[PDB]
Amino acid sequence: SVVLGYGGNQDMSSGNSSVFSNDTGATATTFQVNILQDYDDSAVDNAVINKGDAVALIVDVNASFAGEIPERTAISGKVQPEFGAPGVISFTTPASYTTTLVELQ
Amino acid sequence: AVALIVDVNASFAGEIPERTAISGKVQPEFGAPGVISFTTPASYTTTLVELQ
Amino acid sequence: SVVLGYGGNQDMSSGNSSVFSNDTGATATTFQVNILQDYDDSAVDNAVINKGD
Amino acid sequence: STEQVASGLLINGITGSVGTSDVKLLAIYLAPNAGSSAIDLAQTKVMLDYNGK
Repeated sequence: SVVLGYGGNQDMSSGNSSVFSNDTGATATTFQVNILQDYDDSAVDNAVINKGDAVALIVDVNASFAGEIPERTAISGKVQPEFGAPGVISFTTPASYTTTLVELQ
Repeated sequence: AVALIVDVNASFAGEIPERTAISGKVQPEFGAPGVISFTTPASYTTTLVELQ
Repeated sequence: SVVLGYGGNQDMSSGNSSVFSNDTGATATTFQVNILQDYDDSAVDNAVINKGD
Repeated sequence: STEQVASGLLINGITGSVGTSDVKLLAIYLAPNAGSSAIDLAQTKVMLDYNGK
């Protein structure tokens, strides 16, 4: 059972491409934050999401679980905010890996 | 009725050969997205090919 | 009534001949698998058949 | 909350251009669903997934 926290690295990639190719080297105990949409630039500094943003999270698995994640598994998890209601995770893995970028949910 | 044009050669740095399968989404601000699937044909014949 | 299972021997005979003359000596409780056509080599290892093999 | 369940976006046809060796331009047609209030094209973003990209 693994608890994470915020990591001191982010990006302002609103216009660029290749999500898996920029600033992914500050992992192994934290997650990383990317911004996809922000009109009134309220999330560029100090991480405040207003009504209508879009933010992606990147987590590394190999350097945080000390191993891998094989197929035919079932994993739950929660993303508890400070005071709201959590979103629940379920990504029961497919039985075959084909391409270099697989969908999970 | 609005059409969109995207260039592939100067955004993927390469090409898009046949017998592939690509997904994607066109998320609006607050609505529900439309899903893309354009699994390519096995032969290119004309200078303007249909995909979906 | 006979139930079989997968056997630990296969072949990549895509181009060769004489189906009844290569690697037929690991039988008697299992079956054996030969590959005749695979474009995107998704069945060469770990036995996954995609659309068209 | 009624505006979120009401609105939508409907894809109705995708064409592509070719002419050197391979496809390099995509054209996507588009039309709003018939309950949407006001779709604003200044803030709609397209994701694509191919070749580990």
